[PDB]
Amino acid sequence: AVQPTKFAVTVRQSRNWADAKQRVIAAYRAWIRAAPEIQTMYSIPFPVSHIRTRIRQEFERHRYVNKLNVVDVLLQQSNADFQETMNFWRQQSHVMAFFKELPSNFITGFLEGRN
Amino acid sequence: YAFAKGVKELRFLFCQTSQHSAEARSFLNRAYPIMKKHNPTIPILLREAQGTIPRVYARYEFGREKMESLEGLTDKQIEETVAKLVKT
Amino acid sequence: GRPASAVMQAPNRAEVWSRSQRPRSEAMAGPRFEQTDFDAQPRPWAAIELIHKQPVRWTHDRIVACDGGGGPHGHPKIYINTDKPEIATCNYCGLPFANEHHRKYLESLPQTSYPLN
Amino acid sequence: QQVALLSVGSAAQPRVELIGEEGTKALVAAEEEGKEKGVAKYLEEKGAE
Amino acid sequence: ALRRYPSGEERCIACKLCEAVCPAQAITIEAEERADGSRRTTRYDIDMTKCIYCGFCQESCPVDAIVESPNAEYATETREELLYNKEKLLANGDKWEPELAAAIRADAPYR
Amino acid sequence: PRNAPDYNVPIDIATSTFTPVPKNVQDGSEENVVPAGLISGAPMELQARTVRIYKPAKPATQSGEKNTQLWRMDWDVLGKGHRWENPLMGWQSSADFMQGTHLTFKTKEDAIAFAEKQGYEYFVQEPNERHFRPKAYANNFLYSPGKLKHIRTK
Amino acid sequence: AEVELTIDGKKVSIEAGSALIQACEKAGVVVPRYCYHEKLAIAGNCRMCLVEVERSPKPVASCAWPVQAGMVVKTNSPLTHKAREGVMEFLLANHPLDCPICDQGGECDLQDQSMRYGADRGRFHEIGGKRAVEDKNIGPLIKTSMNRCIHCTRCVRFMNDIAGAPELGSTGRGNDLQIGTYLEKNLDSELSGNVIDLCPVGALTSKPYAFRARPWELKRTESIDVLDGLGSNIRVDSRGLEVMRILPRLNDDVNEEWINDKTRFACDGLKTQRLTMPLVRRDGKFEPATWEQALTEIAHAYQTLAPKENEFKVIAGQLVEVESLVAMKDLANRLGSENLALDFPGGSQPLAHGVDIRSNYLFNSKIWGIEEADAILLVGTNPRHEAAVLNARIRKQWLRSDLEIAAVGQPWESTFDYEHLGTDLAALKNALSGPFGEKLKKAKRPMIIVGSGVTEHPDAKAFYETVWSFVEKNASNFLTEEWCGYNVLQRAASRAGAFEVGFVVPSPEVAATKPKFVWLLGADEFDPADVPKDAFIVYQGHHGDRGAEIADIVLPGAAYTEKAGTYVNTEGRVQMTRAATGLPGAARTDWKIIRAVSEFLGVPLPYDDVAQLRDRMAEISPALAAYDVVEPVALRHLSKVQLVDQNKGAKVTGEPLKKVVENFYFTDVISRSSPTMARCSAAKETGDPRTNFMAPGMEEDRPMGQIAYGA
Amino acid sequence: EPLELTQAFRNFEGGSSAWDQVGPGIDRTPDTFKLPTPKPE
Ligand SMILES: *P(=O)(O)OCC(C)(C)[C@H](O)C(=O)NCCC(=O)NCCSC(=O)CCCCCCCCCCCCC
Ligand code: SF4
Ligand code: SF4
Ligand code: SF4
Ligand code: SF4
Ligand code: FES
Ligand SMILES: [Zn+2]
Repeated sequence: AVQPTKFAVTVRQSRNWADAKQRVIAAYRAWIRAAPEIQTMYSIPFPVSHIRTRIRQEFERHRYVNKLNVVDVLLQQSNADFQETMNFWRQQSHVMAFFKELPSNFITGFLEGRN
Repeated sequence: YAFAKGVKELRFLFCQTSQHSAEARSFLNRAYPIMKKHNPTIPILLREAQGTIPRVYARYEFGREKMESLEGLTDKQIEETVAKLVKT
Repeated sequence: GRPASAVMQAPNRAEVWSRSQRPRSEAMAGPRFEQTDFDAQPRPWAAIELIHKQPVRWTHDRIVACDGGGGPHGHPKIYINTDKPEIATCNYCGLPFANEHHRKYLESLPQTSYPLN
Repeated sequence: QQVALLSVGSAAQPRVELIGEEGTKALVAAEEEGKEKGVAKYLEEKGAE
Repeated sequence: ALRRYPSGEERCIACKLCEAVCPAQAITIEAEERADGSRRTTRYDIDMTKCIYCGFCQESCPVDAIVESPNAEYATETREELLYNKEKLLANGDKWEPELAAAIRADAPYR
Repeated sequence: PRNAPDYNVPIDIATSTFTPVPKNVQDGSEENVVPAGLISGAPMELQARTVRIYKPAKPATQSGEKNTQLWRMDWDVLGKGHRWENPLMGWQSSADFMQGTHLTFKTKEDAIAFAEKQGYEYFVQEPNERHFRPKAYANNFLYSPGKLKHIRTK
Repeated sequence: AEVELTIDGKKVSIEAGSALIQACEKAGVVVPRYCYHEKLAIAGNCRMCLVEVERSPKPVASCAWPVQAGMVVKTNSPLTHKAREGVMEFLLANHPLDCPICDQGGECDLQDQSMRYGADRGRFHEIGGKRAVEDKNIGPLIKTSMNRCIHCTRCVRFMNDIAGAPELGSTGRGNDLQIGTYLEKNLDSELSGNVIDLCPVGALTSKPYAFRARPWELKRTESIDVLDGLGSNIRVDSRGLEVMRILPRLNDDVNEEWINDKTRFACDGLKTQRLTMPLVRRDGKFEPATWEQALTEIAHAYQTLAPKENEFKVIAGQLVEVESLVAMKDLANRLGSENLALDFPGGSQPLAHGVDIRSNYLFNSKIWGIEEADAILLVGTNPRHEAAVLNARIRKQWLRSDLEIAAVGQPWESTFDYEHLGTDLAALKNALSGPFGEKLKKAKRPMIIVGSGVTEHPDAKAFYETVWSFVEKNASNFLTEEWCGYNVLQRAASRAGAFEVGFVVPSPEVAATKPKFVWLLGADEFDPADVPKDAFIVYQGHHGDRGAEIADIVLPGAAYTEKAGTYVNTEGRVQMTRAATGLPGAARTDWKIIRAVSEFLGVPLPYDDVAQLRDRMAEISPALAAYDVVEPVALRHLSKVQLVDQNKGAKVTGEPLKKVVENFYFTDVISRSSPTMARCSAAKETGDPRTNFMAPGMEEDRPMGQIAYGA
Repeated sequence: EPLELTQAFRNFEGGSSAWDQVGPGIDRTPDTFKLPTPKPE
């Protein structure tokens, strides 16, 4: 067959919640380990602290998931997004599209038009 | 025996069905005539809809409002339940 | 909107011919028209003026056929009743027809829509 | 209704006669037995033949 | 190009068939009854940067109004020059009518 | 707190000045519902927007009834951004990316299940049913012992 | 009983005396039709519904064949294929080749059933040509193109039976039979535009709609009509920014596939005199304002005036929805006001019927109840100009049954027959004491209908006690286990919903307190005495009309084709609109405007979203959360208190009942701004049957035509 | 950026036929895969 690429990971299902628990930590660790390496690959002018902050928030939005089959789709997406980033397939515009650098009240929203 | 000065409207939410006991309809059947005669200037809005837990609202001055459920109350217990609302 | 080539709706007609037609003077204005040759702009002739210079095709038959005269090149063949004392018009091309039974009435009207002759 | 086609045959090659009435009640059973037990179960009890 | 009858009347009657069949939604048409009660377009736009030049619009015309000219040399300096309104399309027919007629004459029996 | 606009909902690359404030979004803790809208990739605007689930009524202009057969799911028009006129040609612009989309379902339940799983807000209207009544051609000619209430004309 | 037949091999049951075509719609079997309509009499003319039936030498018209005990019917046999192909050949032989110039294209039964049931090619090529007939003038609304007619008779049956307008007919004979009026005369019926939709083909089309749209480019929105009190179910057809036409849609409980002309043809007033920006009156001129500098200018005025209890006054108009009244009731209540008026005359004082029991102010026997009605008394209402499609239902029940109608009030030209009993309360008192009261007493399903004009009258106090006293005297006829003889008819969409939540002046003590800050919530027909000259006037609405032009500040709100607002119709049905388009310019949603100003005035309202306000709505009356349905009044007999006990000593004046609708075409801001209604009124004033009366088109006296429509 | 369109997509799907144009078709199953029919008497 054709060779899987450098960070290609075989798609496998989580055995139990302990499996998923350990994989999510492995994925979060691997992301924040790579933040210094992302910065010089993509010439990020922000410091690495901001990059790791964004990694933390992406993981935090899936914090309250209690379904193995939703976590494994999520562990799939991060694996592909990690592989995509580390092999430098995406470019600076894609990585900067990921950093964003709604009205806070009804009355603020009303006065400007909806938002 | 009219209401206390300050009650701006009464609002009963009950249902036609026996799903909830007939006591609110029994109290309103008897109360609403005399409880409207003694003070005609106040709206006692009788509003009903299928599967509505019995309940009563008193709206007071400057927009304030008090709610109390009528669920499980009897035609007498419901009477004092409204009575504390319009007596002060 | 200095020249007449930027005001007149068409070379053959000055005013608009539809309810919703934006006047030329209201559409040749703005920054997009500040270094522009107005007479070089597309300014086609109004068909509403042209069709009404056609003279009436007189006929004795109750019902006339119009296919646009082009054979397959024209338009779908239709039939126009000529019974009202009024010039009957083809709905596709606007050509005017009248019935000779109204020749005396139409040649009495103070004005008309198409040249009777 | 593959178990059914195995039970009683087909308009081309019927298995048993199904003559008149009392054959219809067998006809529904062939469909009913298919809906209650499938092909693997059908081959299990009839055996290997 | 938009074409006219031998009398100078527009052939277009606003049926909207070409707007419907377009595979690229490059045609926008608005119609009304004209001052004389005629069914005529008020808007007629072709986005020449959306068009795919398939000819489906001239295929569907009931009255041979919309045609594609034999002209290919009309390259422009800006894309606004490629947004044709009814004023530009009638002007195209008014200029190109002798070929448009000779092409239809030569190609009509096969249609 | 009783269906409240949450003003701390995070924004993503797809939020514009026409995105509604959301009452709630899926997070994957909800019971028995697959949180598809959390993992679908659609923006959060899809969970701040209510859909309409209904069977289209027969058009007044025709007697055919094939477009009444199924259940349709559409996206409601918002107050701003649905249409505005382009300054150049007068074409009608838009900022609503759901305006040209609709889904079709076999039953009402399927539409609810899909909207629940996608995180849509959703409103259902029920179809108005025809009231049956026998129609007899012979009613056209019934005898009248007294005053004719109208003169039938066929 | 339901007899049993087999259609296309499948078994179907249906009541005997049904048409065989009817048994087909029950059996899910499609049968082609042109002349047959479910809402009309069977005509038998088209021959497109011929099917095969056993023991039958020739094909039978399925529309006109009575279902027999055990028939076997084939709708898909070689006999039916041969008949449908042959009848299509006949209907298409003198039909004009005008599918490109016709407004029925893409929505045509003749092309859809020609494509499905006819041959692909015509065999008609005669050198003699096709039949051509001349066009006709039947008023300013219905453009004629009569070559297209297929002689189905749907419009003549509708005009004569449904609408009571016996001017349309079919003169002639043979292939020269022609639908039209003999004399060139206008069609005078408020249900007129319904023949446009009934017309299978585009011979009878809409003048305002002509050539503007095609059906495939139209977005379809299922909404509610707000131009009267019935809440007719409509389909709103939009092409982007603009509404194009208003169609009826089926609701047998409400409108029965019909809408009136004002509901239909006033949509062109949704684009003409709109409010898009806040205007502050400065030095006698209206200048544009930012929303902030308009709400601040409002807040400053309120702070300066310091209105005590009930010097804040709110008047609500015909088109206001319940999300606004419930939001405005909560704003005024926290400002210290209970002064919540209504736009009609007498809308700023306590009403003769109260609002405690819903049965006081509803159409309690349903609109569907007229389907059974045996005796109907009318009290001060013209059912034609108030509820035009409800007026038709009365006629329908009258033609097919022994229904007796009498009325009290101003005589009106009617589509049904009735007895005029008088014009005032003395006449009504004799009416009930006399033969019609005994007719009302003796009948099953008796029906008294009070119009909202009575509630506007000097003697509504006395009228409403007189009627209810008759009802209470005559229960077990009027107040049975399944019947309610008492009805109040509303002619405005906002008014039953206003009653539903108490948006009404509670006492004359409130009504006697002169306000200094008046909000006109969509109010434009307000009496000049209900608005102080020195009060600070705020107008909220969508049209620049009588209300906006006397105000100090105007706030642009939404119209009903651009909001999702709840409306309660005259019988207490709770319905919601659906926005067909977005908001114009800088207009806002009305309940958001009211919520926005509650910030500036110092008392913000708890809700920030429509769901939070609809939760508020459902605990004012929980029926407002049950959409599309009518809740039954549990304590029905409690209606005696406000109707009789509260209305006993009334200074009766004897003034006769009035005609509250002077001009049907002009009843609200949208209608008064419609060019199409302006032509309807002007043609009706002079009788010009001409189609291009104030419209584009050539005429004999207009050789060159005109671009102007409505002038 | 969030998607704005100078001209919004025009969905002409609402122009679909109000009448069903294809019908049910035909059955073409061979007799060898149909159940038997009980012959009379
Ligand atoms: P502790 O017991 O608190 O354990 C914490 C965790 C997070 C494990 C939770 O308790 C937990 O089990 N929750 C459910 C699992 C979860 O949080 N999510 C599933 C993991 S996949 C995921 O979250 C993917 C996030 C997005 C992709 C990775 C982030 C990086 C994105 C790109 C960064 C920058 C690139 C340019
Ligand atoms: S198809 Fe041809 S005639 Fe019809 S609207 Fe389009 S251009 Fe005009
Ligand atoms: S040729 Fe161009 S304009 Fe005509 S249909 Fe094709 S893409 Fe549209
Ligand atoms: S009614 Fe109009 S669209 Fe239908 S077939 Fe006739 S001409 Fe064509
Ligand atoms: S005008 Fe229309 S409805 Fe009337 S007979 Fe002709 S086709 Fe039928
Ligand atoms: S539908 Fe039965 S004949 Fe016209
Ligand atoms: Zn012609």
